[PDB]
Amino acid sequence: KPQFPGASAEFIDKLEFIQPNVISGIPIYRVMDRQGQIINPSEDPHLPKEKVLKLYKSMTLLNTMDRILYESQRQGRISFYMTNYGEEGTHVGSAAALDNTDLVFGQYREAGVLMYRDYPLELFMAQCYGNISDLGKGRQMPVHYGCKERHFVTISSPLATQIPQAVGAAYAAKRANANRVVICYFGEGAASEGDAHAGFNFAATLECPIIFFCRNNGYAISTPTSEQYRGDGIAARGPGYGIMSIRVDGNDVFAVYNATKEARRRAVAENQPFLIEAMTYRIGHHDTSDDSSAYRVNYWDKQDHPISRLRHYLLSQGWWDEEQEKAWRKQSRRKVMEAFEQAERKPKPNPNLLFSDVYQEMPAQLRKQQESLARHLQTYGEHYPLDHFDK
Amino acid sequence: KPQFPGASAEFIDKLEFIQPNVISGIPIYRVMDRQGQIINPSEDPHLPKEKVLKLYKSMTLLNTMDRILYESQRQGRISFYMTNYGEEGTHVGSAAALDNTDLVFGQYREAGVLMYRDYPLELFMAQCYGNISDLGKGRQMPVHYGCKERHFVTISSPLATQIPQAVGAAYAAKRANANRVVICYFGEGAASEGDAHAGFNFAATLECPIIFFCRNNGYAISTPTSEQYRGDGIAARGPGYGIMSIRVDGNDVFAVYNATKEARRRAVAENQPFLIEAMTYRIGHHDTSDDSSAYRVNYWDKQDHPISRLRHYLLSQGWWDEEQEKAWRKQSRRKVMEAFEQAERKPKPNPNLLFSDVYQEMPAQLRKQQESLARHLQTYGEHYPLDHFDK
Amino acid sequence: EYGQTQKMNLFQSVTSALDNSLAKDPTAVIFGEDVAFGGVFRCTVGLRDKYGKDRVFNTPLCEQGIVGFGIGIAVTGATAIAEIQFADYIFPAFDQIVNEAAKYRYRSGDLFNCGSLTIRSPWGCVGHGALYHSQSPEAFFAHCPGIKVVIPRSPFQAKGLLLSCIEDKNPCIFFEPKILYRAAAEEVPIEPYNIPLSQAEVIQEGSDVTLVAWGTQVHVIREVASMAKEKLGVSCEVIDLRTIIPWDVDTICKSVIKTGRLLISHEAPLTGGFASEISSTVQEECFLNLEAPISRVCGYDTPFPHIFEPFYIPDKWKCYDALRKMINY
Amino acid sequence: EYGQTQKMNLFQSVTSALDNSLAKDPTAVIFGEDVAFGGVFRCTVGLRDKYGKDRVFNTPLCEQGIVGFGIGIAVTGATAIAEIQFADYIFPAFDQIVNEAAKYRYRSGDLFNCGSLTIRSPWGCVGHGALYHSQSPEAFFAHCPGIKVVIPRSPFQAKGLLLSCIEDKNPCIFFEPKILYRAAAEEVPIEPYNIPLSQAEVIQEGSDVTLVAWGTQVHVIREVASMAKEKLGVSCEVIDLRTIIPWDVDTICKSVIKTGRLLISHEAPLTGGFASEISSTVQEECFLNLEAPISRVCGYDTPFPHIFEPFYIPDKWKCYDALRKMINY
Ligand SMILES: Cc1ncc(C[n+]2csc(CCOP(=O)(O)OP(=O)(O)O)c2C)c(N)n1
Ligand SMILES: Cc1ncc(C[n+]2csc(CCOP(=O)(O)OP(=O)(O)O)c2C)c(N)n1
Ligand SMILES: [Cl-]
Ligand SMILES: [Cl-]
Ligand SMILES: [K+]
Ligand SMILES: [K+]
Ligand SMILES: [K+]
Ligand SMILES: [K+]
Ligand SMILES: [Mn+2]
Ligand SMILES: [Mn+2]
Repeated sequence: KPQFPGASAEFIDKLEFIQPNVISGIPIYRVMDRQGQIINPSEDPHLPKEKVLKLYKSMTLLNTMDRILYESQRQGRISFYMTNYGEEGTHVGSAAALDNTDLVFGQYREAGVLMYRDYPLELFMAQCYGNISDLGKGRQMPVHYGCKERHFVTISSPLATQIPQAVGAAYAAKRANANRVVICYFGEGAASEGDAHAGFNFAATLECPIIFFCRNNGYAISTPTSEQYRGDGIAARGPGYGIMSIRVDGNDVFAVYNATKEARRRAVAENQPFLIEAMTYRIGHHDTSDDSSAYRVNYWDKQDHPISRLRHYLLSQGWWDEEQEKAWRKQSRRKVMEAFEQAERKPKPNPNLLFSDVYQEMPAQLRKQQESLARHLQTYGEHYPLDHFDK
Repeated sequence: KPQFPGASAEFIDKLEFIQPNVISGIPIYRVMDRQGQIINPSEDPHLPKEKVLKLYKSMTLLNTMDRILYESQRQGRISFYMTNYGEEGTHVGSAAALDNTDLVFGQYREAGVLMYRDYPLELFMAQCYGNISDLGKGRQMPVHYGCKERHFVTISSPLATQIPQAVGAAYAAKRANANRVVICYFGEGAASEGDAHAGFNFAATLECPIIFFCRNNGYAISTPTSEQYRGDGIAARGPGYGIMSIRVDGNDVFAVYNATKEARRRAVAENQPFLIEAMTYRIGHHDTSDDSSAYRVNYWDKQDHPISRLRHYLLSQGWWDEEQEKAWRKQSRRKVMEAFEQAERKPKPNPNLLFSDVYQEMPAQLRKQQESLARHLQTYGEHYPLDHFDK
Repeated sequence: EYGQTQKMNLFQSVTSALDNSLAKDPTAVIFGEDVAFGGVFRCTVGLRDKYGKDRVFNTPLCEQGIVGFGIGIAVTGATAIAEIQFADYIFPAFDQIVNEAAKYRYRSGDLFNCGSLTIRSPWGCVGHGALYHSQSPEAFFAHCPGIKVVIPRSPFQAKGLLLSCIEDKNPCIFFEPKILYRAAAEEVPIEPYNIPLSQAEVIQEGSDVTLVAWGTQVHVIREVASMAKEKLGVSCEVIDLRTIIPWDVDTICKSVIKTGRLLISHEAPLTGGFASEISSTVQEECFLNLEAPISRVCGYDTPFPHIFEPFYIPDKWKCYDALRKMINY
Repeated sequence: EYGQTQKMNLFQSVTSALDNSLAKDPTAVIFGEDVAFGGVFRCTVGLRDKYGKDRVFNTPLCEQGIVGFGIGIAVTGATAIAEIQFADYIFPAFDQIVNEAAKYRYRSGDLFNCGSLTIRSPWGCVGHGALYHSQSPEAFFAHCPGIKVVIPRSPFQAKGLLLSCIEDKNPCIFFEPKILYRAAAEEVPIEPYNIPLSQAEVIQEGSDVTLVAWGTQVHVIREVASMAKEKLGVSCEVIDLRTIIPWDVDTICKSVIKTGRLLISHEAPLTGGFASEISSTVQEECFLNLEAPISRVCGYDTPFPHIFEPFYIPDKWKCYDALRKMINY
């Protein structure tokens, strides 16, 4: 019997390399088919009508907002945008399975989580416009959302940096006996970063109540997954770190909900990490700087979409119809446009705010720089867009 | 049938997390038992007598050198040392399976590879002493060996940095139609670094003829593997990147040789990476700054050692006996002491060499600094250990 | 001077440099995130079709891997041209750059090197890039012996400097001012040519004050020279530094000995910015010639903001106002 | 002044600081490579037994993970004291430090922060550390708004500064001069006390020249002051900078206005070293008072060598010779 401390294993007396199973990988958990039909009744979460309508209205309201803000970017009204087309089911299915106070780390494609948590349209807008209502004080590029009240840690552009951070927050939660989970979203491209290997391993060895949620939508900007990895996606990586792992149909809000709900229950009870890889397709361009037709969509959009699938389910229950659909489409457009118009008309924050929060206090030498700008604007102010900024 | 680009898999209609198999992990490939007996005749490489005596004499000569240089460090004759006690079989078993011109990247525990490649005792010594014979010009701490002639890339202290480098060299070899492999050694602690995740993934996606060789000896300084990872060691990580993987008994030179020989054959023919995790035990302290009794050995040293095991095999073939053992022990001690004495008596390199090779050419401002030192030593030279350095 | 030219913007001049490199050096490869389809700033358009998928290819999304991989290629003597998608994302690779690439030749006694590595990366402000698509990281790298850091101001400059970096026998970081990628075109030779590294360029002679900058900021100080001439009757000597390290101390000191005044400007934050190294060196070498304190007009010591960018940057008015005070000292 | 003291060397003073922290702050945890058994330099001996395995624990061998993990802990408001085993190995974490920790408060409009993070790491030469157990990385970090960088010169200084870092509401990097860990002991209060950040200390008053350094180099310039007094009859004002950023500009400028001469010294390489920022700032603020050029006596612009260390370091003779020339200028 082998005695090595590094592994628990038997001897083998024949040379055999271990081959990865990539052709038939980890299977994809589904609850409803593309026609919104429940496949296996024992798996049906039987969520109540009001909750399921919330999933649906959250997704569609996000989609409405996406359409408008994408257009706003094209007109140069806002500088940048990233859509959620196809990520709506992963967002709202997982958010609905969390406790309200569970802490969320993400990046660019998680706005539906905030939407489900009732983040005001006014605040999504304020961040994209960098106006005086933005609690982020207009400092970050658009869609870099954050909300302390809704436990949604401010997004940052460097990919994967949130992954080991989320693990640290989860360790702290364990110690605090918070009975809280942390969830951490990231794309399949971001999973190639060194920080993903850091977070996965620390979460296992330090026994942290965290859900890793990877959105695998087949592309990282122009890069297909064939160039991103050669294993069986991200889910197959989890077991190598000792992490319980699952793969789900990301266009199925119920499969997403079931897997997240169970991951959350076990992560908190057992103080162990869970990895969920949600299979989707990025229907939109990567962002507003991207024309995705350069490197590759109608299949996914008309044949397999989270919103359409849930809409079919709703119809089967008698919980929605064409009239309700029309009325909601109108009401949601009105609500988004009201927030949009208000956001565009607000001033930007005082230019003084470029100097605060660098440190908690402002160092004397920094204050000196702030004073130098004030003097500068006194003399040369005509040359600056001051009429747009708060004073 | 699922359509997602990110994975190839069937649907499943029931929620099931994938559980890591850590209790009965990837089995440990063995060819000979602890008494040097061949277990499975179909696996016996039947290496010729001269080659097997080379494996044995390489291991023992390394061990002799280790004993002397470890003592030299304790006396402050050299500043630092790291022993190879227990890594001798992994070293010489894998080196013997490589082609002479296969490029090696490593770190601190690979000196047996150089020993097998007939690296002169004088040069091991010259590097540890930083004397005028050192081609590294005395610039690095002891045991940071390198040899361009023997295709052994200079060691550096930062852990794991060589892993993605080795992959790049392997990519270049593929393009060159070198029919050469690259091998890259690293410890189980170093495998936690972000650079390990970088190298493993790039080697798979870019289809590189590389062998990753991980020495799992149960500890990284004071840290047991229970605190290093929670998966089934390092071998279980390989398949998640799409890498063919195997685990071997690192105290068995033949198991090491067989797995390396086959990895090399397939890596070159197929342009694909192979991962070999060699299970060993670090018998010595981590280095000369370490008293390992602070955190944990006699079992491994008397019950399961690579040198003892090979010695038993040699006896069974009639290829060694007590007289030969005595004579070799004497001859090897004499050879190491001759190199040791010569190394201690050589001057150190000219202090001017602190300035060259920073860039290929020396920038004018750097030459100015070199001139400032020359002037300085002209006036204040009595205060410097100049009598020890070449002029 | 250099044969047939054609109008090129800065991204096109980069493509031209890269094309010329792959044509004449069969070892050369180009890799990084999204380079295969032509890159997110178009710098590699056409090259994969022209030279082959084994020579222009995408990597996984991992900066530390890109640089470690590049170093490995270079260790075999093959030319490795790595791309980092924005300079802001070079930091995951900082260890590979500083501890490995810069030290590779020295620490091996020249038994091994990675001289044939070049890392190219978009750099500098772009109007709305905010914290992570605006940064100017050159001062971070300036404190690392063993690497070269090079920043062009125009398409003609970019192609000649990039060719020099690719051919230089030391690991080079080439920062491409992204706001210039599609700015005005200028004539650029179609065939290969070199501009020397560690050589500043005096682009306008002057007698009252020396102005030093690099990248897009060169165009700012050129405009400041014009403003000073018109409004103050002050003659400014305008210098593009071009190479951050090793830098051209002699050209700068010669100018300041002549004028007796120096203003250095860069987008990067003031504290620890590269203006500090130039100012302190000029002070040591030209002390007796200094009519007024050396002025540094830099970004403020904050992260780079989104909505406040117009107020953050060391623009022509900030530079002009500093110059006015220095002339009056 | 501070209650009962006992003789402590620098490693013991660090243990004392950490002990005092865990005792008074139930949120505080200490983690990194090999900290559980007491650390490779003994700084955490006894703390796991005293405070529990959930509070003093080993991580996997991954610097980028250690720092990202620390930031996460700090995001919840819990005090996170991360160790990086040698300052030379801080570079894998450079992205987490520069792009994340430093920018966390600003970029969120103060909705989130990691003020309760402190990163402590052994620093500076040690006689035979060569390239990777000798480095002084402070200038790399000095160019990053949003972090504080702090370096003590003695056990009493180390405990008071480290307590201040741990309690400061901003991410701090505390560099511990490892050659001092087991050097001479001095009296150190057993109970907690604080020394303010961003405050230099004039440790010896003088009238002819100002000398500035930090870490072990403070002891070098103190000896240089003695040599200057004895051999030249020159009165040196000796200043320990202590905090690299934000630095105490006022204390330095006040001294130079008085003396008219400044020599700054550090082990780190000259080019892009922090002496450049001090020299350029002093030049701007004290221009009219400068009797001679500000001198920088630094490490050469090379990697840190093994066998050549005695020739590399800016020792008392190099500093003295510079001072002699400056006094004579
Ligand atoms: C460290 C770093 N490198 C590169 C980028 C540029 N970049 C922004 S998004 C992106 C692709 C991310 O792909 P993935 O993680 O799959 O997410 P998706 O956009 O598909 O949802 C890249 C390369 C970045 N933001 N951070
Ligand atoms: C980036 C980095 N961090 C930390 C160290 C300090 N260190 C030197 S060896 C070592 C343990 C390495 O363990 P492992 O990789 O298992 O190799 P072994 O010593 O057991 O053969 C550590 C933490 C280092 N050299 N590089
Ligand atoms: Cl981005
Ligand atoms: Cl080490
Ligand atoms: K992020
Ligand atoms: K290494
Ligand atoms: K180069
Ligand atoms: K702090
Ligand atoms: Mn993706
Ligand atoms: Mn180990």
